[PDB]
Amino acid sequence: RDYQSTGAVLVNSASTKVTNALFPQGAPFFRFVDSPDMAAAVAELGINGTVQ
Amino acid sequence: RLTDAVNVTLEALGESRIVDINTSNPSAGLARAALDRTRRGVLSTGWWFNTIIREVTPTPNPGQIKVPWNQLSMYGLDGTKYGERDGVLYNLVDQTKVFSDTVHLKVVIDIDFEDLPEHMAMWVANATAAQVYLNDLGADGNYKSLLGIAAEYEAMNMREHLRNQRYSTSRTHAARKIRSG
Repeated sequence: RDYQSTGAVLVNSASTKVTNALFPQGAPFFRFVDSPDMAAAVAELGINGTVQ
Repeated sequence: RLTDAVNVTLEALGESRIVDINTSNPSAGLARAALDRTRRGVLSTGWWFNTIIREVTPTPNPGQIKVPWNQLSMYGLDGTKYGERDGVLYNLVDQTKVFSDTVHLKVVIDIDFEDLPEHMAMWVANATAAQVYLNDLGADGNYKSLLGIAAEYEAMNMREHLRNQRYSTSRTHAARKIRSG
């Protein structure tokens, strides 16, 4: 182990922050765009309700 | 080399130096006696050339432990005071000459004047010359200059001793280094 432990804390904090930013909790990380092709394909999925 | 130091002492007195070994009319014997006394006194303290008796287990029948003949000072590695009596190990605090267990002791030996490092030899020679000059010709500026030269040679000897024994910080920092790994 190196003579200083600052780098470990910095890397741990950066990892936590980056992972939280990339994968937010309670919010999906990707959005389907509104396209007729997606609208035609989402219907044949067994999910009730409107297209949105 | 011994004749060289005797000639150093003779030069300090202003007399003509000799070549033949210990076959001179003038009182150069005082130089030899002072040289021997100064060498023993200086080597009495532990230097980088001193031996160690790691373990000497005594035979139960005699009970006594032999020590080197040319020893000058002895220090027990453990917490025991040691000394010489009739050429064998002696217990100062117990006033006894017999031992039943092993002894780990550090012993300082004496070195002949032709078998010691150059700096220490020069220091001994200059100290002997200064002492002889103080005894014979008085205490003048020459004595002070000789004392300064001896001090310089002693400093060089200390430099050599510190070079041979690397006295870095490796006693409590070992724990920190072990913790780091």
